[PDB]
Amino acid sequence: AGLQRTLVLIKPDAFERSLVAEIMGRIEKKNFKIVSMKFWSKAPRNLIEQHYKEHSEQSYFNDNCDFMVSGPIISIVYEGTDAISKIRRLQGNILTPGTIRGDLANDIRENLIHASDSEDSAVDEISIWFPET
Amino acid sequence: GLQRTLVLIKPDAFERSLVAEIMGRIEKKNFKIVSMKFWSKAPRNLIEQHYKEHSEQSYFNDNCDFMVSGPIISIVYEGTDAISKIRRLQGNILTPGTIRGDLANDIRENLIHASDSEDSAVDEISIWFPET
Amino acid sequence: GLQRTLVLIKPDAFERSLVAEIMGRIEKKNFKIVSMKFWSKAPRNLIEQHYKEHSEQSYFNDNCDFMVSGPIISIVYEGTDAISKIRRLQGNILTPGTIRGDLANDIRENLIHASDSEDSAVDEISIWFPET
Amino acid sequence: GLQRTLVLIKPDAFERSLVAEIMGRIEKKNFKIVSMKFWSKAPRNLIEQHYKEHSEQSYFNDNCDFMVSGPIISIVYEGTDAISKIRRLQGNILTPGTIRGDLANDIRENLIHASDSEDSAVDEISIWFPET
Amino acid sequence: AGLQRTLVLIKPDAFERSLVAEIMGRIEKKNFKIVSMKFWSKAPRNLIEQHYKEHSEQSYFNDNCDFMVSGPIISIVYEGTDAISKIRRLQGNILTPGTIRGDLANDIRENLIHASDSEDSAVDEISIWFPET
Amino acid sequence: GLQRTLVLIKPDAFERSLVAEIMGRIEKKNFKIVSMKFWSKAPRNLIEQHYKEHSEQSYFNDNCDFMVSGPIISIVYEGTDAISKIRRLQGNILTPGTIRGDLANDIRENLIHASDSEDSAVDEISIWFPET
Ligand SMILES: O=c1ccn([C@H]2C[C@H](O)[C@@H](COP(=O)(O)OP(=O)(O)O)O2)c(=O)[nH]1
Ligand SMILES: O=c1ccn([C@H]2C[C@H](O)[C@@H](COP(=O)(O)OP(=O)(O)O)O2)c(=O)[nH]1
Ligand SMILES: O=c1ccn([C@H]2C[C@H](O)[C@@H](COP(=O)(O)OP(=O)(O)O)O2)c(=O)[nH]1
Ligand SMILES: O=c1ccn([C@H]2C[C@H](O)[C@@H](COP(=O)(O)OP(=O)(O)O)O2)c(=O)[nH]1
Ligand SMILES: O=c1ccn([C@H]2C[C@H](O)[C@@H](COP(=O)(O)OP(=O)(O)O)O2)c(=O)[nH]1
Ligand SMILES: O=c1ccn([C@H]2C[C@H](O)[C@@H](COP(=O)(O)OP(=O)(O)O)O2)c(=O)[nH]1
Ligand SMILES: [Mg+2]
Ligand SMILES: [Mg+2]
Ligand SMILES: [Mg+2]
Ligand SMILES: [Mg+2]
Ligand SMILES: [Mg+2]
Ligand SMILES: [Mg+2]
Repeated sequence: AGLQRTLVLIKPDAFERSLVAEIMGRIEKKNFKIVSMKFWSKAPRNLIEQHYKEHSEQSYFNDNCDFMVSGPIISIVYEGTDAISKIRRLQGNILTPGTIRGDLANDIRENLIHASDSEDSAVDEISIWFPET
Repeated sequence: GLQRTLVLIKPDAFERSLVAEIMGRIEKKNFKIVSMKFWSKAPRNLIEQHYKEHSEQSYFNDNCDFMVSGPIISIVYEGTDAISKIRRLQGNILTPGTIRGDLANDIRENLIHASDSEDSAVDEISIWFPET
Repeated sequence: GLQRTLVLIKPDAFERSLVAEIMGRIEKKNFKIVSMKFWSKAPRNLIEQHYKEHSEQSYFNDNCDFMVSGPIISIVYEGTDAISKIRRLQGNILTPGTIRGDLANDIRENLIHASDSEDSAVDEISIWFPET
Repeated sequence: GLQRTLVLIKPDAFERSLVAEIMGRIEKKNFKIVSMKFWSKAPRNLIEQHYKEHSEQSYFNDNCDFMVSGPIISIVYEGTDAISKIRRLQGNILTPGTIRGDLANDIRENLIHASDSEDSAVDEISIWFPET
Repeated sequence: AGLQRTLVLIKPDAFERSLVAEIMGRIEKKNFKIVSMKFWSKAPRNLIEQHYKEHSEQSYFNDNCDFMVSGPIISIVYEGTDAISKIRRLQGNILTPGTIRGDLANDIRENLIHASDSEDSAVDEISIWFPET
Repeated sequence: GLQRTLVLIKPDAFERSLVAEIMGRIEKKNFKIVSMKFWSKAPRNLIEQHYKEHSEQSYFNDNCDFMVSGPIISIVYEGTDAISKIRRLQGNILTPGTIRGDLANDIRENLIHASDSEDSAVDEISIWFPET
């Protein structure tokens, strides 16, 4: 059908601020289903760097990796109609109220959640976190 | 400008237990219930009249089938700028913050209907609440 | 044991915009709506029949007055052990966790009524939904 | 980096019991309370100062009367980009997802005030918390 | 009528955990109204010790005062029918789900909220926090 | 002081979309996740081990079939007095305020499992997370 899969990361600030269920709940409410899920008490920097490889040239690259390994993260593969972009809109940004980041986050770095932004990004990110493909 | 508008709560809302969730969003925006009917299964005729403008579209029959595949609630809501405001509340499955934006992800199963103009509002209210 | 029970949503619920809140608590416990009527103002007779057992109590008339001071919704709910479970959901204004426990604080204005026995449930359903 | 901004919770929030709902939205966005005062009734000259840029408008007097019709809370919030972020949270009655977009439907009774610039922020904070 | 007033403290853990609105919301929802309210970025130990004077002989007395001045608190005077005990039940305890402490707290000391437990306690506590009687 | 306890989120939670709702209640009580696994379908021998004390009961096989009818999540939670506090959170279908009391109404489809003793806790954690 229009069925898709996408990769979401719940970031360490979410655990810090006790917002894990709140975030997963918003995705659950829009009728997306968990296909795979993995809890990392601390992610290997290796995985983080791969995941953010497209960002390796940026000023914020290392500070961001630092944060991403500063506490637990959950990686989830979601599935549903048009999953990649719909879950991207749910994530939104810190400027737009009504989205996850819009309602709950206020920082350029500590922003609670990652979602794949394209078909190619999803395929690649899912592979990084669930290599057992 | 105080108006009235017609809302339908669709069978997917009952299936997924989103009924009160949906009504609550409209209630919290301060719109009031003027009349309301619960249909365990809506008469197919009523659904056909309701969606008449669409009779030529390819989705007409499938949509009718779905609209009759479970209960629905028909509600007349009152309030300032009600037709326009409740339409925004309804929203669409793309933009978060709305009923459809937060809770739906289908082109057919989208939880709620709301009139979109003064004319369709008058018409739909007469279809579901002829007692006027 | 699958049962049906009668619920009234009282005028204070409309006044304080707690309608969907109340219905949502029953919906989330997995009870289903079997029938439902919205009354902009309930006929005083219906209210008198409904509260007959209380006709001799000092609060009878004041209570009737309140019950007619705004809209109410009459609902028939279905589900396993529905009469007993929805009574617990209704609760009382003392113990938190229930509808009254969380949302009410009056001996008269207490948001919701729920049948309390198999007999009163049958009776009340006939008062509000005679079509049987 | 850090900014501070002035928020007013308006009397319609108390009347409609939405005070915690509004404060909660700003809290969930990680803004912190620096100062706060509850006014069972705000002195009229504070209200008039606060809206002084509006002194020539037709709605001026009526809005002041409304603002003095019940309790208000004045809060200084602190956080990154506080002024603009809280402005967007307030939003407007046409924009679902925001405070006014979800809970308000009036030109005047719109639940919340938030400063809209650095200068207005600085000035408004000194009106409500002149002890600084 | 049956009208009463009672004193509530929102404790420093509430600000720490971002649960201030959540707590005040539960009281607001049961139809109690704020009569006076005061924000303390940090309360004078003097006030805390008075407030907990009946506890001056206990092992936990000083550790508790320590915590009560470890961050902001809000003191509120609420009003409504039977306010003292109804708001006491709302507060509940860490063992009873459905109450504030029952749903949200898990510690003998860091327990989010105080509510007066009698007519005499209320009168005295209100006097401590809003001396302007 | 600290304890750890085993929680199972049952297939009815996935079917009814209450997974976040349940995890949220335990999160709001300040319990932390130590370990967690999602099982699209749990191997039947894990389920049977997990319920082994129940092997002679009449409901044994049927309950196992239910537990394998959809996804489940196994979580190790850590916090002060975790075992007993999470047990009370789970509660039962007769007790409003708890997970089962608010959201469940069945003898078997009751949303959540939580360990009920130190020994059962230790044993159940080793069934679902034997890597320790
Ligand atoms: O100035 C920045 C920009 C981004 N990031 C982090 C947060 C962000 O989530 C991630 C990827 O950056 P992006 O693609 O700009 O944001 P998004 O995650 O919204 O795609 O890098 C920073 O730490 N600082
Ligand atoms: O391709 C489609 C388009 C629409 N519909 C249904 C869903 C929609 O709610 C109804 C009316 O369609 P619309 O007027 O395009 O949508 P709306 O209800 O958003 O005005 O028809 C379909 O089943 N398939
Ligand atoms: O002193 C009273 C007692 C009761 N009632 C009203 C509220 C109540 O909902 C209704 C029926 O009374 P009940 O059977 O004692 O309460 P419940 O509805 O909890 O069974 O009468 C009063 O107005 N005053
Ligand atoms: O026609 C109007 C316009 C505004 N106001 C009130 C409500 C508003 O909150 C306040 C200030 O007006 P504004 O700056 O236009 O609105 P905002 O508060 O969104 O900046 O004056 C009215 O009563 N009538
Ligand atoms: O062992 C204890 C007991 C109490 N307290 C603190 C928390 C409590 O809120 C306050 C007053 O004690 P209480 O009267 O036993 O509890 P409550 O506040 O529930 O009345 O003292 C502790 O720090 N440790
Ligand atoms: O008659 C029964 C009793 C129990 N069970 C299932 C549901 C229950 O969660 C599990 C274990 O039973 P229990 O220990 O009595 O319930 P709990 O999980 O509350 O300890 O077995 C049934 O299917 N039928
Ligand atoms: Mg990106
Ligand atoms: Mg249309
Ligand atoms: Mg009775
Ligand atoms: Mg302005
Ligand atoms: Mg005490
Ligand atoms: Mg057991």
